[PDB]
Amino acid sequence: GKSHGYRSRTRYMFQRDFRKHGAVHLSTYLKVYKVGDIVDIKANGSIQKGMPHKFYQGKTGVVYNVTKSSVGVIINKMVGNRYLEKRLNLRVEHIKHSKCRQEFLE
Amino acid sequence: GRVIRNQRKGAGSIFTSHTRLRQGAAKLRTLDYAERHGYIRGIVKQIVHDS
Amino acid sequence: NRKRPVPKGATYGKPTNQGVNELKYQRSLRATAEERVGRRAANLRVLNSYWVNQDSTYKYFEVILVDPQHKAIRRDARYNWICDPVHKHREARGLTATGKKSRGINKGHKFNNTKAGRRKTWKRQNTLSLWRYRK
Amino acid sequence: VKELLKYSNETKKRNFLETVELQVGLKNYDPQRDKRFSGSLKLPNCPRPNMSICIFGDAFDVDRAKSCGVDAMSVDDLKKLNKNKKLIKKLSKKYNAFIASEVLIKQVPRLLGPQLSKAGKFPTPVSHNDDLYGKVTDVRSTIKFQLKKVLCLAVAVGNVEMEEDVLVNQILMSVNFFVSLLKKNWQNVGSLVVKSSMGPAFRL
Amino acid sequence: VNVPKTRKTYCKGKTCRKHTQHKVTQYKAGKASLFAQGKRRYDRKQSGFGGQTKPVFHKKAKTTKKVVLRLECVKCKTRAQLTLKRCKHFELGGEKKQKGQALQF
RNA sequence: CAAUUUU
RNA sequence: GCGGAUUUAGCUCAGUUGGGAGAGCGCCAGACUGAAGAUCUGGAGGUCCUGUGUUCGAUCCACAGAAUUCGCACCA
RNA sequence: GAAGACAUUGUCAGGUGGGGAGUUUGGCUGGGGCGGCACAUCUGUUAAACGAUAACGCAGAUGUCCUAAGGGGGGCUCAUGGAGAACAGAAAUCUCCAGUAGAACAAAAGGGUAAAAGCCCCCUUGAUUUUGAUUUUCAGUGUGAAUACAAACCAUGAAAGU
RNA sequence: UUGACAUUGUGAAGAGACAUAGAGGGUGUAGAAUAAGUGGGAGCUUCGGCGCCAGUGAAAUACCACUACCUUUAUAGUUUC
RNA sequence: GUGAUUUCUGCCCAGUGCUCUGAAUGUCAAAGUGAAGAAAUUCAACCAAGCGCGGGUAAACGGCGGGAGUAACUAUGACU
Ligand SMILES: [Zn+2]
Repeated sequence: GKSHGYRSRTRYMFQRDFRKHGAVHLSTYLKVYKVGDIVDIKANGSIQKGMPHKFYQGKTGVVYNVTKSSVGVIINKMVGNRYLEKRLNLRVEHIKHSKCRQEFLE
Repeated sequence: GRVIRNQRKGAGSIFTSHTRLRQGAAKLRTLDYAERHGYIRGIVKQIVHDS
Repeated sequence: NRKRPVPKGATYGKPTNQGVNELKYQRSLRATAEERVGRRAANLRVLNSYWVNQDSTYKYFEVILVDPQHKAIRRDARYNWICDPVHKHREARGLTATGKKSRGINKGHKFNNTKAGRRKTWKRQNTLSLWRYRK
Repeated sequence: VKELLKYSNETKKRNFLETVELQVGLKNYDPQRDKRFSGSLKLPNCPRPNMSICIFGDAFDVDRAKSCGVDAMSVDDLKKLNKNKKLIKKLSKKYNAFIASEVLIKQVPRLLGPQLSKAGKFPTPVSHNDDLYGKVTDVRSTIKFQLKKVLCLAVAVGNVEMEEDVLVNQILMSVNFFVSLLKKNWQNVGSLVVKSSMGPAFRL
Repeated sequence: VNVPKTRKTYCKGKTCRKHTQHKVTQYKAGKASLFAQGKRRYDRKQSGFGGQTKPVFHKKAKTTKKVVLRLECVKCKTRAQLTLKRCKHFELGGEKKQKGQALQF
């Protein structure tokens, strides 16, 4: 048989990046996500409840709706010849704001 | 398969009994009145070989 | 019940027709008491027939039948369709009393596929008509 | 029906010869099996009383024993420890109360042979204490049934007339029906016979 | 797997529409079948010759079959279902397993 | 009715 | 799937109010004979497949389960 | 003469029936057959630092199990090592100190966890109901599986929440 | 091969079976008796015997109201071999 | 079925097949009887043959293996 599981061949991406153990730093729960903002994705193996997939790692997208601890984002993914605007759904810990639109903002 | 050789027998095809030298039916007289109320006197003529 | 001839019970076909001993012979048991009269009384004409008795294995019928060429029947106009040679052996092609129900002909919604003779109303609808000015 | 006027009009009057108290009993016919499914159960409603002569082994010591004095027979206390082991063997009705909800410690030694044990087959600590005074002296079957059927009570007093045995008979009719399935036979009660002590045999 | 009775949960209902008692049971198929359309469209094809029209089944592979427990309300007395997943041995009674005292090899 | 051995 | 059948100290018959775990065969001891043998008795073993009811109490009357076959069918 | 309403004859029903008929007898395969399942899945690696990827490559696993081993709340420190106390020893229970996880978390491997997600108590059934969206496999089909809601009903906690 | 039905008509005897009546008896203890029933009772009776408020046994003990289980039996009604 | 004569045809009936004038309900067709209901219909009992059970059967199909201990030194095992 062959490995095509939901988090196969991704041993090294969900380690919590050693000497950085413990729980989540509590600046991540005092920060706003309004619709139209631009964010990245970086998965943490602290909470096993709402990871992004193996693929959607280090990629940038706009948010489109929010709920009590949830942010849905838009990522372009390809199948051979086209792009498709995926519409994911994430727990808010795995998201940093993408620090790229300050040097265009400011 | 084929019909085995105790099935092709019972058709009268070639297995008919050879019937050239059989002199006649080896069987005796039926009941006349002269048989169950007395006697009638026979006389042997010859003894033969029924083949 | 009729069983088909089939030497030593062999069918030689797909197993739906493989069974032998309980076919039914779609014509009536009265209409085969009319052919073997009709094919020895060849000069007569049979008007109709009926039932009389049933023992263990026989089912007697008593066929009434008409002389067509008799001189009282060629005149005396109540029966001048029998001399008309369209009714020559009107039992063997099935147009007697059981020739008009075992052939299947009655009016109605439940006498449909045999309403005017099956083979005409088979080859009249799964033919396809093609006009000059095709529609 | 078992009487319109059939065989219970005249055979009740010339047996006024034994002046002893006459109540003709009753059984019926319902087959069952070696289980204990729906036999001598289903406490019925009989409005005519018994005017019984038995004893009541009461367990109630609140000063509403004023009410137990006029509605019952024998008023005891909770010193049941050593006497009542093999003493009562002829006991019809008992009624106890809410103080004895756990003081069944010394009645289960004696209630094994006469078999009116304080399990779910003889529930004497009854909550509501106003319906359980007048009717409840009347005989109606509350017992564990032996192997196939026990369905019993006395029909009526031979002295007391037939004023209500045409309508309470109609709720004498409804006993065994509405809990078991139709494994019960139909027309359980059939030909009715009357013999208290003096009556002859008659089959309807 | 050990399951209890009494299963206090959401009745479907129209009376309560609220969490009430449900004393569970477990059902088999009941009566199998008779005169139900896809059984007597099937006896039409069996009758006669040919034999064994529609496919009989020989390749069995499973061992456990999906124990399904049907609920039963006690106020409106309706009957809803739920399915537990596959298990080989299934009871419906006691032995609330206390913690690791009684080992005794 | 049935009974084996004693360098 | 579905209806019956049997599970007993190691093994086989036991065992039917329900009061009774017994016999035989396996280890150990006593007897018997002048002794060896064979033969006799005794020592002990048992959850009567289990659980619940049944009942004064059950192998015995049941229901459920575990195992062993007998049969009987067969639209995913 | 026999025999007699039994046989025979016909219809229907069961049993026997390779005598006879019709058919089928997989696939992947360093020829084919045998062996095996690489025929659905899952874990780490070969995989060439986004993703995708092969061989009868590598080392393993699955067709279960769970009234709690689920859910919540409260409360405790683990494996080991040093040191001690009658029987007590290489291994028994009680106590002190060190103790970043070297233990445990049903079941293979990998990730993850410390006033826990480990262990000990208390209470419970959200292991409900109505249909939708979304991610992985994808042709961006389905099934399997999972994430976040809304409308209701509730469990726990002091509530926030869960 | 086996059964059912026609084919197919007229008889006697035997034997069951089935219900309908009726019938007698019936285990470990005690109570007062070879104790298989019930809800109950305390008396009709030539007895004042048996009961009971008396013992004791799983049981209450004369009576079935209705049968549990029998055939062991008797007759006609249902048929069957 | 073996293949003149001579001389022999050992043991095994548990499997398979055949047979049997054995006994029970253990299963077992349609039809027929009975109960319910208003009926179509459901349920129950009787349930023939054959299976099953027990026996017979090898000039019927066939089969003929193992393991311990024991004989004066070993060895082997007449013996159980
Ligand atoms: Zn409800």
